[PDB]
Amino acid sequence: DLTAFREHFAKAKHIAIITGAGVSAESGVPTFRGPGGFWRKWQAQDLATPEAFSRDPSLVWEFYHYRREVMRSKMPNPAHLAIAECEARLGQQGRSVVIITQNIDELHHRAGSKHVYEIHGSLFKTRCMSCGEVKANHKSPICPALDGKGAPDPNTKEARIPVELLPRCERKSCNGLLRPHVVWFGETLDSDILTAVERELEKCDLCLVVGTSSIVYPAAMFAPQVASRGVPVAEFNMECTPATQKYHFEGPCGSTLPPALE
Amino acid sequence: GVLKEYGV
Ligand SMILES: [Zn+2]
Repeated sequence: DLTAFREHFAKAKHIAIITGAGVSAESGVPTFRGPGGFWRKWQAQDLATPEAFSRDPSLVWEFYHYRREVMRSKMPNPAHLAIAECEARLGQQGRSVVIITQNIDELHHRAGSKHVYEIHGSLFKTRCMSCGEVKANHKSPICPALDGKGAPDPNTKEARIPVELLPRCERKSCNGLLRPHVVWFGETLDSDILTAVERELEKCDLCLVVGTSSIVYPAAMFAPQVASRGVPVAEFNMECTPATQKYHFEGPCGSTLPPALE
Repeated sequence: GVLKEYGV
């Protein structure tokens, strides 16, 4: 019931919005998980690990370069924009909106959202494997050796770029190999980020879960905590629920969300 | 620290 949701929305002083891959799939952005989610022979699972990076860093960089380069043509969608403009409008009234996103595509930033927690990192940040420094990077191509590489067709030959020529740390005395500042499979989420997220969730009085589910991860971490404070949680996602089923708006969030958040 | 997916 949209009207009942909007009654809560009108009153809410602190809204937490959690976003998953559905909001990024609708911008034309491949996940690489599941059906057709291949890049050359591999799926995300096979590449987004420290073992892949240790054993074939050129291959893993080709994959991330491809993804960075594809983002240039993908644009934020009406769901991302509604979220950003909602934050702006409510912020002017002293009402707080924060976005907690699983997505690494930075589309929320491009849409205009300011208060964003990227819990899985970003395609457009690097971390130095030597000195640990994190730096924003939108350079196209990230380094000359990667220029025009990363083709996704399975019979593409590997670039086999020497490690010295992959993206390097620019504080010249270090010069360490850079990696994407993304959380990989088998790695822990940042504790500092999680403590900030816990504080926001504990203060919020309405929570939305967009393009994922309350019951899958990462949403399953957060949303119980908010529900147990008695706070309404509203899902916007394409997934069905039974009819023998706190709010669920079924469909593409780029349709549902601008209406719900207007 | 929390494994992503829970390491699933
Ligand atoms: Zn460094």
